[PDB]
Amino acid sequence: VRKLKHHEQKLLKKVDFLEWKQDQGHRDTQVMRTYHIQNREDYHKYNRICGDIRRLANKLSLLPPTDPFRRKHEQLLLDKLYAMGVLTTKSKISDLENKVTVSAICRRRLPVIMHRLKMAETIQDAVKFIEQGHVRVGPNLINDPAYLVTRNMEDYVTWVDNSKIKKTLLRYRNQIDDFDFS
Amino acid sequence: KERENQNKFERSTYTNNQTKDKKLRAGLKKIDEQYKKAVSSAAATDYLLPESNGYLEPENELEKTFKVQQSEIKSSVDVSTANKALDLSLKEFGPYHIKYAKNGTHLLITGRKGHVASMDWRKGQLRAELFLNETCHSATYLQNEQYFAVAQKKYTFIYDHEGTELHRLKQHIEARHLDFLPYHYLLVTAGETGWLKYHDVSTGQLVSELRTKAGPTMAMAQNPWNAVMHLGHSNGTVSLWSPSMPEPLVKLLSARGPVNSIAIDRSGYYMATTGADRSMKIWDIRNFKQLHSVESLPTPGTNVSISDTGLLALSRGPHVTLWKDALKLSGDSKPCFGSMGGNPHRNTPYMSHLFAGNKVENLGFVPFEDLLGVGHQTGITNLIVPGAGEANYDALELNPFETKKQRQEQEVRTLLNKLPADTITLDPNSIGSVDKRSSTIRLNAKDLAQTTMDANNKAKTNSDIPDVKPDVKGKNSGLRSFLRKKTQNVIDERKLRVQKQLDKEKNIRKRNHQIK
Amino acid sequence: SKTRYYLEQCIPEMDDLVEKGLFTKNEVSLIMKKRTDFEHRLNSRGSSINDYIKYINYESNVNKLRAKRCKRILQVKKTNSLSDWSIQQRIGFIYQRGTNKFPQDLKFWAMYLNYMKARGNQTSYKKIHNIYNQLLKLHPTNVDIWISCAKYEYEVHANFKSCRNIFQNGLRFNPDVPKLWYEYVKFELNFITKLINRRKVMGLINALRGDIALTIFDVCMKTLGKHYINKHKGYYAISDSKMNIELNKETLNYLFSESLRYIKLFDEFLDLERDYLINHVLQFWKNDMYDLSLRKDLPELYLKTVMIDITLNIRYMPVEKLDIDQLQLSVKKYFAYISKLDSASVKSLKNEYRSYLQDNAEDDPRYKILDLII
Amino acid sequence: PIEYLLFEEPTGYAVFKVKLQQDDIGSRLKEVQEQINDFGAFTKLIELVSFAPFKGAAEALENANDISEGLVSESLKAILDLNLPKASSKKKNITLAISDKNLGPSIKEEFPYVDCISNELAQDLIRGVRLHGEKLFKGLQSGDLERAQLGLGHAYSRAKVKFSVQ
Amino acid sequence: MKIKTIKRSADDYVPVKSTQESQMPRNLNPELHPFERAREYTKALNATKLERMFAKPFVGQLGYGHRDGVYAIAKNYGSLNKLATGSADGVIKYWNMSTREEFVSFKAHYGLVTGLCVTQPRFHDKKPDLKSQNFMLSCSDDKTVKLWSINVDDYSNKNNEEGLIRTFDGESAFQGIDSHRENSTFATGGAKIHLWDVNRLKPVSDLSWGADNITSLKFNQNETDILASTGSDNSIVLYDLRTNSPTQKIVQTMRTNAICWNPMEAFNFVTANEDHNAYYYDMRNLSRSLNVFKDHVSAVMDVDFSPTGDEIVTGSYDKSIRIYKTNHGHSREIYHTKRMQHVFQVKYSMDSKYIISGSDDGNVRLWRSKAWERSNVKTTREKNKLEYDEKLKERFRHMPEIKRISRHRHVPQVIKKAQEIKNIELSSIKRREANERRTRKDMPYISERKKQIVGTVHKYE
RNA sequence: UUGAACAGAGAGCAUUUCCGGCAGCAGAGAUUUCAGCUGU
Repeated sequence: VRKLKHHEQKLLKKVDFLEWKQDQGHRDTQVMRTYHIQNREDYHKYNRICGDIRRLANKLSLLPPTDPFRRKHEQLLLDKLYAMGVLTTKSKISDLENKVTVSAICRRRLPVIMHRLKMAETIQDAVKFIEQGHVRVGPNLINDPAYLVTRNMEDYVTWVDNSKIKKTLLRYRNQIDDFDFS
Repeated sequence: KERENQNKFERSTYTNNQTKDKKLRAGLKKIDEQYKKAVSSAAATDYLLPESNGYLEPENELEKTFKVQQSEIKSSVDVSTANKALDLSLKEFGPYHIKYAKNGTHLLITGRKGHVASMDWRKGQLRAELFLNETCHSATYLQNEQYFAVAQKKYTFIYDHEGTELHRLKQHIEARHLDFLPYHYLLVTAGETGWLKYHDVSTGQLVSELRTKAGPTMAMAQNPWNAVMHLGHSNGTVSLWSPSMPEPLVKLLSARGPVNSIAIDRSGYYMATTGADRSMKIWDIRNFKQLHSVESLPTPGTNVSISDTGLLALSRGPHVTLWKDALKLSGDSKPCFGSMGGNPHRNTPYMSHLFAGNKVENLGFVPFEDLLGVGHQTGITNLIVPGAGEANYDALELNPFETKKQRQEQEVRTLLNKLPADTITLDPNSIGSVDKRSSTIRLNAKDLAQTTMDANNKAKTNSDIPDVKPDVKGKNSGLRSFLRKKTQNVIDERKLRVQKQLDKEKNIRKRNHQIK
Repeated sequence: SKTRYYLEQCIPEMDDLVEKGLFTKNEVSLIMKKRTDFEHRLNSRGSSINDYIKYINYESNVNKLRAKRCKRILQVKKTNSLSDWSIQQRIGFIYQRGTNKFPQDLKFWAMYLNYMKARGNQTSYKKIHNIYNQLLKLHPTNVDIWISCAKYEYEVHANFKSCRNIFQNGLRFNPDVPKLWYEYVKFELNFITKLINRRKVMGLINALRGDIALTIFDVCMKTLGKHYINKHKGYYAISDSKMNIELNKETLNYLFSESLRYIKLFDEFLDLERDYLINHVLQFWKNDMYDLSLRKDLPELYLKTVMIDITLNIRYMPVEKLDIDQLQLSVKKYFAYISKLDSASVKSLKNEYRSYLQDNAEDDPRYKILDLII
Repeated sequence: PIEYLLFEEPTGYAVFKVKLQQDDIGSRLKEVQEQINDFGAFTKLIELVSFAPFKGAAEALENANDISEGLVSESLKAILDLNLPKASSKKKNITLAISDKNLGPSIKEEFPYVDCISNELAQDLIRGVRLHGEKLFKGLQSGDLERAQLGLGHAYSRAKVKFSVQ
Repeated sequence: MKIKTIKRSADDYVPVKSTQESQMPRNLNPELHPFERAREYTKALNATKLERMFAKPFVGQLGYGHRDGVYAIAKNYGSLNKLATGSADGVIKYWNMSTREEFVSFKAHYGLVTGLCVTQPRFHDKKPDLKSQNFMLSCSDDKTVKLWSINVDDYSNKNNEEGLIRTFDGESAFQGIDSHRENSTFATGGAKIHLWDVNRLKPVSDLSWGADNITSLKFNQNETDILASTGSDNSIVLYDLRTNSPTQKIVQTMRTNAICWNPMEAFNFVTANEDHNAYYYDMRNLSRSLNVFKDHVSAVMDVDFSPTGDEIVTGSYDKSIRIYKTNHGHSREIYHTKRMQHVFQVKYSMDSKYIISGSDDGNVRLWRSKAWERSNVKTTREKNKLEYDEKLKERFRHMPEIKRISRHRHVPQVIKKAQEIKNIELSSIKRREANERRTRKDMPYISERKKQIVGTVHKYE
């Protein structure tokens, strides 16, 4: 912590007060900084599900390469994860080990969907807006940031009517019709 | 040269249950002269000791000492100590587990709800106030005020000086008790799982996982002398543990029911354990005798603590009660609650206090000052306990006035002389010695030749066989115990000549019986 | 740390001082915490000779309290154990440490010398010699240390050989201040006066002259003149002959004023041949000084030396029998001066008349003297 | 053995006493070469025993010319005769470390019991006391040494060139 | 009720003025300082590890070496840094070891210069100028002993006819030379050992036991009139110069390459011989060595004592040198280099801190006797730390974890393989002699310290 | 290599030669300390 001299750094090399090997390079912290994750245990709650997908993918690739059970369940899991939005392509089954990843499950969260739909300028702005209760999917208002938005369910991410944000974008283009409140 | 206080500075040694070498004789004579000179000159430092310990003394027979009030102490003592006797009223988060740094400079409080605050309690400087909204249980500093470990809902977390999270420990699954071993740099962890985990803070490496095998760990304390961990279980059993042996070093049967709290003296000699059977028990640690058994407390003692000058602070809910000279051998030092008719041979409380609103969570003496910090349901309260602190610290072990540069260099130096976790034994003086195998006389290779000679001639002299003796009640004759302890189906030449010498013994016993 | 070493060097004397039942443990802990304060201030950074001085004053005060408590408790004046010299030895070592650290304040060096001399029979004069040797080594140019060294070894020990060696070594180092010259001629006159008085005393019970003082007087004039002509006109001799003769005149004025002070404090040694010992300085000043003190300027100095040579027998009391013997010598002196001088003639006449009138029934013989010097 | 050290400087003469010898064989090594830069270890080698200051700039210029052309002046004779012990002239002379190999013969011409050393050990001892300067002297001189250096350099140069102000 | 608490007061613990250091109160209670064995065990382990990383013993080679391998070296016992070395091609050189550069070189002879030493030549007509001239003399196999003077810049007292002031002459070759430490005398071994003085051009006395030649020579350092010599009949002969005669000889198994006398004990010497070990002998009893220094793997070429008399240095024909504590009998240290071949000469400098080795590729190299030890002057904090660490390594010396670290060196491949086959050979002969002793009746237990003397004239009673 | 007288150093080593005991008395310096004779 004091920038050890040469004899000290030679004499105690494995000493590190910040980065440990159980930390795994602080990647929970790293991807929760990237996608602005509030609570500490969401990374590991997603890591359990990525481990489920990859455990099944291992145990399913250990079946013989031609039997219809392996082919049906590999294709069925691939279709389910593409439809949910974690996987970005349902083509190859090496996605079920390589491209299945806590960052993919985190890119499917509601503020990241928002920021990619240009509905907020950054992920922290999207977090603030859906905490303030501006965003509804479908009819019903969504209030928490961790909400996972599937591919067919991202067509209905809008703002609530009577939103001040909806009002100011309509009045920026002065398409505001005050009959329907915005 | 005489030095009335030498036996504090003396050092025990090995005994057998003189020499002809001239050079070795004079070397041992120089060694004994140097040991005597070193003990005498080290014991003459008590002149150089700057301060004197505190006290309070009754000066009357109507003036008992347990009925002296904290406001009366704060009026009778100086303004600096009266300002050290702090009181934080933190009502909304839960009962506050208290913890002090090993020099008394920093305080670390944890609410049960989420509120963990590390602070310089004697200035007005807090340096971490973090609200971790899951139920925290305990915390401790590591080697400094610069890092602290908190035991949260499940995982133990480690935070830096300003409160940023450094580590989430994926092991240490449900801690309720954390304690740091400062000479070994080990964070020790126990809790609702029946497991005890030693984690090296410097390297970052989980040193030991030990099955307690006795359910959740109800209490936990560290021997400051030899760094073994006394855990108290729901059996009424204390067990002394080291990170080398996967079994407890010792298991003591302290109480009935569970064991609510354990405290160890800093000399490593006495241990006070409170059980849930309303029983405080003072234990000898070195010889494992039970010194005192104060049974039928009015309500179960939820905490015990032992100061640096040997006070005993027991806490039974609202009440805190301190006894002076209770950790002694004689039966006149058994801690009583009243003196039946004014008996001078009854250890009445040295002082007591009642936290009338609440139930205290834990106790901890402030290290080098005369205070007892008790953390309770509505925050923190320091109590001015006058006999309760080492007045003369050593400033190169741990210094209450240490600066930033001194903290930096002392951190690097103690990190450099970190003791390995394998050197933790029940006695600290057992890592210079020889094995308790490997014969106590050193061997001069003439007797090695003699040993290989009788190993060659174990046959036809039967030196590895019990000797023939007829008069030894031949149902327990040694040779038949050999024959019975051996497996009864294989046949080797050793057991053949034991059978031969056994028939010889039976025939000699037969003829001795016949002539008798 | 070395404060730890010094503090635990202090413990056997208080072992002994608790065993001899004069101090108690609670008061000796108080003197140890005060001494801890002082030792830490001594051998830490930012140290001061006032820290040394206050430590010496504290140790002398606890020594005086120890002596008072010994006389009141044990009713002896020393316990002849460790605790009656250890504290004076401590004071001497604090002085030695201070003079090794700050060897620049002569106040502290002289406090060391004063305490070491006043320690009495218990100290050693070779121990005073050692600190005189190292002090004179560090300050060879400071001249009062040479005077004090020689004064200690003559006015206390009466060691004439070593005192002569000290004065000759000091005059080797700084042969430029006249104060060391005057104290050397003072020492030589004191030594020859003690020599002839022990001769007179051995006569009254039962060759070697002031020519030593005259020879050191001669080299005093020569080397003081040389060092003033080298001190002024400092860097080079870039000065024309007007400035060279102005300089040489001024060095004659300087040197002759010092010899005027020499005779002025030379007259009071009246137990040797004071007439001869003043007349030899008169004849040493009478000769030529290479820039015409008589035949040119410093004629006022020539008149001063003529007045001195006139009154050199008339240095007498109002009992003027010597005047009635040899006032014709003063008359011939005034005649020989007024045979050449022009305004110094009237000046010397009026001055000798005023001097004889100021210095000299009894007014009727003084009326004869007034008629003589009228 | 390099027992004493003579440092000449514009304020006067200094005699130092060598406490600890530096290494002879390891004299080119890195630690021995930078212990004369560290002051905390140079004060383990050198201790000041005497400093005779000059009488002024006139005696300073006289002694600067005498030191320049390699002669023992009278102030040198005084300070060396005060400080150096009366050793023998035939067996174990006292050893003085100078910086001038043609000032050495003038020192043995006056004190035959003194052998003079100016080789690389005496040279780096001398440049150690030159590198530290005012710190070794413990406060005992009048006048800043660089101010006396400016005055003495200008005086020496004008003397050597015969600078006339007419 | 009287009452008193801890009044810390802050004037005694944090200082008033900022320029001065903080007070460090001590309290020597073992309660305050708990792990007193483990803490200094770890300090002794960190001291052994710090020594094994600070061990940088090679100082430097001096000059450019010679052309044909250094076979003779002599220090002068009065100056610290001066060293004379001679090679196989007859060139000798005088060295300043401070600057690592030669004062002078000399084409001294035509053959090998087989010996050289240094002198203070007591002429009784001239006076030796030892403050500006150094003197080295040197014998070769071309039947000549030559005496040379060297211009030396060590004092600056003076301001000159340097080389070859005289030429002693023998009829047969010479093989060793050593000078008496007084009285103008030296001795040369060769076909026969002669005594000489620097005035006469012929030997004063021939002091030879028999008609068997002499390979080496050393004079004693105190009791300076006792000589010792090694003859090629595996013989070690002592001579006395009061009686002007030989004194006693012993015959060993193999040939003694060198001797050096103990400079602090005056009757002990160490021989360095061709079975690969050194023998520490007492002059008053040559029937047993009083030590054997065993760790070399080829023939030991040269030995020398520390001037403290406490350790020896020992260079051998396996291209490595070894330093031995005098009371142990195994090597404290081994120095090797891929560039160093066949170290034929080793001296121990008069500082007792450096070790000069002359190899046979040409080079003369300086080493530190203590590898981890630096030669700066030390403040008292680092000096106290260093001697605390020395005492701590001393009292934990035999713990297995620090013994395996302090015992460790990197030895070359050839010496390591010779060492392990030497181990299995010695273990095999101990097995076979244990069997033979189990059977046979009267097998005497001969000591290791006697196992190498085949005989001794003037038997001991 | 020894001897002699001389000049010294404070840098070593003994031992019972005296003192660090008491007064009477004069002397010394700034009321405390300092300096010698007649006996205990």
